[PDB]
Amino acid sequence: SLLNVPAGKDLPEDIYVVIEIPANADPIKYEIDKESGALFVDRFMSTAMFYPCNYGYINHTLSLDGDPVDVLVPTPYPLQPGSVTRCRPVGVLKMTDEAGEDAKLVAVPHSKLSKEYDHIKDVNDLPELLKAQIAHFFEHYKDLEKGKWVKVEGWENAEAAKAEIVASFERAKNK
Amino acid sequence: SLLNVPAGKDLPEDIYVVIEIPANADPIKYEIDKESGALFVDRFMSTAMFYPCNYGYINHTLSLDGDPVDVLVPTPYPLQPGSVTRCRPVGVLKMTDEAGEDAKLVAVPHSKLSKEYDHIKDVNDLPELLKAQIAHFFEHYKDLEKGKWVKVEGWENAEAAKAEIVASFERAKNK
Amino acid sequence: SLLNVPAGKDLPEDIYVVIEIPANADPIKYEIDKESGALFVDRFMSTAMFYPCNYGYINHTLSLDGDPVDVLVPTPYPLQPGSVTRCRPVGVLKMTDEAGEDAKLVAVPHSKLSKEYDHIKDVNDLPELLKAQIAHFFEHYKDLEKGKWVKVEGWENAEAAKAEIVASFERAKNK
Amino acid sequence: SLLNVPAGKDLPEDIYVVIEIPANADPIKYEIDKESGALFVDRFMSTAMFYPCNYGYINHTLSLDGDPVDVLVPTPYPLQPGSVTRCRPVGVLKMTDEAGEDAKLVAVPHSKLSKEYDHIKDVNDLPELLKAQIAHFFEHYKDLEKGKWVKVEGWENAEAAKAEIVASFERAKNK
Amino acid sequence: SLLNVPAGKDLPEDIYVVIEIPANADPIKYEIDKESGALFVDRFMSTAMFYPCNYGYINHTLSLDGDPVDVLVPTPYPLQPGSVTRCRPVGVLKMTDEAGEDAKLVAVPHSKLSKEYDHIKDVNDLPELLKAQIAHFFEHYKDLEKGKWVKVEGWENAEAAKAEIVASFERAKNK
Amino acid sequence: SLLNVPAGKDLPEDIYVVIEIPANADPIKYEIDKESGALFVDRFMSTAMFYPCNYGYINHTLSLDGDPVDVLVPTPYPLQPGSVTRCRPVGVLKMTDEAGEDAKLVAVPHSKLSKEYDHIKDVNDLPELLKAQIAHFFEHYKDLEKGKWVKVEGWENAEAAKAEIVASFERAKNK
Ligand SMILES: [Cl-]
Ligand SMILES: [Cl-]
Ligand SMILES: [Cl-]
Ligand SMILES: [Cl-]
Ligand SMILES: [Cl-]
Ligand SMILES: [Cl-]
Ligand SMILES: [Cl-]
Ligand SMILES: [Cl-]
Ligand SMILES: [Cl-]
Ligand SMILES: [Cl-]
Ligand SMILES: [Cl-]
Ligand SMILES: [Cl-]
Ligand SMILES: [Cl-]
Ligand SMILES: [Cl-]
Ligand SMILES: [Cl-]
Ligand SMILES: [Cl-]
Ligand SMILES: [Cl-]
Ligand SMILES: [Cl-]
Ligand SMILES: [Mn+2]
Ligand SMILES: [Mn+2]
Ligand SMILES: [Mn+2]
Ligand SMILES: [Mn+2]
Ligand SMILES: [Mn+2]
Ligand SMILES: [Mn+2]
Ligand SMILES: [Mn+2]
Ligand SMILES: [Mn+2]
Ligand SMILES: [Mn+2]
Ligand SMILES: [Mn+2]
Ligand SMILES: [Mn+2]
Ligand SMILES: [Mn+2]
Ligand SMILES: [Mn+2]
Ligand SMILES: [Mn+2]
Ligand SMILES: [Mn+2]
Ligand SMILES: [Mn+2]
Ligand SMILES: [Mn+2]
Ligand SMILES: [Mn+2]
Ligand SMILES: [Mn+2]
Ligand SMILES: [Mn+2]
Ligand SMILES: [Mn+2]
Ligand SMILES: [Mn+2]
Ligand SMILES: [Mn+2]
Ligand SMILES: [Mn+2]
Ligand code: NA
Ligand code: NA
Ligand code: NA
Ligand code: NA
Ligand code: NA
Ligand code: NA
Repeated sequence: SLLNVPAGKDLPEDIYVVIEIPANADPIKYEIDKESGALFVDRFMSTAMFYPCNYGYINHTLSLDGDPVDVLVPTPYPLQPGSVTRCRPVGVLKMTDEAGEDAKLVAVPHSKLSKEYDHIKDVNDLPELLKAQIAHFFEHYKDLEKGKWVKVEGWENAEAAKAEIVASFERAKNK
Repeated sequence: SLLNVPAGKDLPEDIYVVIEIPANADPIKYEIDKESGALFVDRFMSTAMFYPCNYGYINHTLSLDGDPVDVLVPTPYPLQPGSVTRCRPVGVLKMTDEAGEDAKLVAVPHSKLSKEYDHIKDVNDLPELLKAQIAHFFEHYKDLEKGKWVKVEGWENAEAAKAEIVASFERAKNK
Repeated sequence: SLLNVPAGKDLPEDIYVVIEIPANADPIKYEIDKESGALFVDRFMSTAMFYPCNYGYINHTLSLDGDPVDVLVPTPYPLQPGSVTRCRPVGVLKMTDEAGEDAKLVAVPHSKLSKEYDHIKDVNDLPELLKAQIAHFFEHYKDLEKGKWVKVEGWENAEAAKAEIVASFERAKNK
Repeated sequence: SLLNVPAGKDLPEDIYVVIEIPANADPIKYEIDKESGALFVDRFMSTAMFYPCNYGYINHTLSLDGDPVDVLVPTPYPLQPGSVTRCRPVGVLKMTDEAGEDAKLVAVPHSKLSKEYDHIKDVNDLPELLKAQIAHFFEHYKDLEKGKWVKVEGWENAEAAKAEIVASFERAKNK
Repeated sequence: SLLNVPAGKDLPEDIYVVIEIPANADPIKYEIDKESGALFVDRFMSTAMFYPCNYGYINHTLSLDGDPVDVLVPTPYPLQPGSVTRCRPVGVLKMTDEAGEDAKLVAVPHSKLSKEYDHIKDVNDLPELLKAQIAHFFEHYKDLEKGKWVKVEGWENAEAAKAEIVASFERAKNK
Repeated sequence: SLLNVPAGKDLPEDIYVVIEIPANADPIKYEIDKESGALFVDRFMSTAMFYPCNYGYINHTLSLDGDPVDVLVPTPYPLQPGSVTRCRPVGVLKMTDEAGEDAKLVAVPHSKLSKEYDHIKDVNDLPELLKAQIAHFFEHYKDLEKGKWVKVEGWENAEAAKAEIVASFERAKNK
């Protein structure tokens, strides 16, 4: 089941990301059900916005928001909901939402899957446009959902991303 | 597995629907395999028709046709095969097919997923065009499949839909 | 050529809308070139947003922004860029952008194309969600384009939409 | 303009077909406007059906229904509305609709475009399933449009198709 | 789980194929993880090529390359990754890749799913174009992947395909 | 008509490209008809390959192959066939095909359309993967078309691209 996928081959530099939402998709927010391992519809988003990258999480981790830590994965073609991709973290958008601290990691496909992103070493190697679009998305996608909100602190480097991943792994390991 | 999804949070008004076929999709009829929980191809449909809504079933239920009761879910964007959506029943198209009584429930996304369908309270709130298109689809989609057929009795209200769901739940609970 | 399409059969209640951008499309802003009648790329939009309806204009009209008046057309399936649809106005979102007063009409498919929208008589018949999504789109889609901006005054009724169309027709007829 | 495309290189065996509707598309019926050469929306179809092949017409021809003769073109990938494909006729579905005699030609891509259909010499070389699906589509697609209807006479061979094309060409040449 | 799907109802003539990659899809190579049963991204392909048919494997089998035997399934519409289709083998493209002998079976949808391919009895009934396209794909898709390669021996008949399936089944049954 | 689009605002650094084939599209080769300005199907490609970028030409130019000079335009979303995009040349793949010298320019969206490609100044700024994929595509896409072929000389810089554009413009201006 997706429930049994490892957090990673070599945490925090070598991770697996379970994809819930494809890049450039309709505005349906899917979540994996920790009960059944099935993809559930969480929300039909009300704003005319789309996730700028594939979106998902690292299994066996937990954010302050109560769910596994979230990850954005850019790829040359959108991924399948429910699929898993081997990734390498390069940056993180620190932010909080109405359910807890809720960082958004950016992890690129592992060089074993492609050489395309090998040149993305750290957060400043990400295109400025993409980072701007990501931040803008989290700032506004819940603009029409009463009671939900976001506050974006800011972009941090790979070292912070990795620390995030270790902290998230531990918090699941005992909580 | 999809095999373990509940029939619902609060049967019959608060249900979960396992989706097998997306709205406005190619004419491939998928079914979930009660054995493995996998999506199997049941038929390549021969008519140039498409399911007018997302189509699937309520788990842990059974129709006279031998499979879980069937549900049509309108949504603003097509759902993923294999996904589960929380829904509220609003009407039912009574019909029989060559394998048994085979009602088609209509259930809308739960208000917790969206406010869009909250105004659809009962069967007369559904667009006339949509109901006509649904009935017309079940009447004709098997027109080129020898030995398969449909007889559409007619549209009934939410109260009947709900009764349908309770009867289907029981029939599975002991059969 | 698209250059020769009429403003309408019976202005302002019976209009033709030239579509430039389909509903639920990638974020490419196309414009028709008054020179050649060809569809030109105007902008690759930088925000992760999509036009909530098909978007285009009424030919032989002119807004204060210097181009034909703009129209949003909801339809059950996205339209082809470059196509023309017969429509009936039902409301208008008054707004200004950096290039002039820049109202966004909402016009539904003419009953001769479908009976689906015949029940949408005036602006309050439009779904609240859709109106909210439209306004939210115009407010934020240029958020990452320096020097471009929007100020949304508000939604007005069909009578205002129609007046808008007459004023736009005249301004082209002599300017 | 599309208005200026020839009927064909070598009528009736070597024709050009202007495509209005792609294969396996949403149920939007586009027509080219003889006025402007633009693609206009004619109808939002009400049944959950799709054209089984690309659909369009031969320019400079006229059917009894008042418009150019209609053609179905199977291809390995759907064509663009507005595009033109060189084709060879292989059969025809004789039928009448509420506006006049309204034969539906079947023409395959010319061998100069592909060798794929060279083996389709005449109507019996077309897959039985495809012919059945076509006939079934014309019989039922207008089932929910009051006042519109179809009566399918039957499938005839290439020789008849060709005769159809010659008669249609003449009727335009003087009417 | 997909892990539990049978090799087939009646090996080798009546098989089940687990689909990993749809026909005419983006160039993402998915593989099912024998650990978790999840679809993993194996590679982002570097060449501008696509699998000419749906692609997957027969469960409970093993090729010399170390994974279940591979199968190409033509269908009228692309299948869902993760789905299972009942198929009948009709031919096989013998080939070796850098990881072992790596035959590519061609199996058509079972007549119980459709009558469309019933006329494809053996390898010579497959379209020449399709066979050429398949061979050409395996010959070149790894052209930009250093260290990976293919050598195509050639097309063989259904009898060979079936033998392949039996040998693959045995090799898994004890290895 | 597309026939009337200019070669460019400021040749050779500021050009317009008429798009014939979208990025990541089905393998249908469209060409614009210099007669009618319509998009014609030139070929159904036989290999399982796709153009790695949007593909088209510069109007009012002519290559030795007898048609306007060809251009590849990378963009974040595929363009519409028939559309025109303002571009800036950055490199060129010199190559010959069976109809004459047949260079393939690479031009990126003009900074007025987006800031995304402003950092692509010259050919070495293009991703190595993309250049490899382009060359590989032209080398192999005609592999199954008897009598057609390609010989790729190699990648040259923006200065060469520009020279190419000037030479192509002149050759049309008097031939
Ligand atoms: Cl783990
Ligand atoms: Cl969030
Ligand atoms: Cl930012
Ligand atoms: Cl239950
Ligand atoms: Cl049924
Ligand atoms: Cl009805
Ligand atoms: Cl007018
Ligand atoms: Cl605007
Ligand atoms: Cl509003
Ligand atoms: Cl002619
Ligand atoms: Cl008709
Ligand atoms: Cl028939
Ligand atoms: Cl087995
Ligand atoms: Cl392989
Ligand atoms: Cl071959
Ligand atoms: Cl010029
Ligand atoms: Cl070429
Ligand atoms: Cl190269
Ligand atoms: Mn959540
Ligand atoms: Mn999450
Ligand atoms: Mn959150
Ligand atoms: Mn979260
Ligand atoms: Mn069934
Ligand atoms: Mn069912
Ligand atoms: Mn049934
Ligand atoms: Mn049933
Ligand atoms: Mn503008
Ligand atoms: Mn406009
Ligand atoms: Mn504006
Ligand atoms: Mn405007
Ligand atoms: Mn008509
Ligand atoms: Mn017609
Ligand atoms: Mn007709
Ligand atoms: Mn007709
Ligand atoms: Mn492998
Ligand atoms: Mn395999
Ligand atoms: Mn292999
Ligand atoms: Mn293999
Ligand atoms: Mn050419
Ligand atoms: Mn060209
Ligand atoms: Mn060429
Ligand atoms: Mn050329
Ligand atoms: Na909110
Ligand atoms: Na039947
Ligand atoms: Na701005
Ligand atoms: Na009718
Ligand atoms: Na290689
Ligand atoms: Na060749």
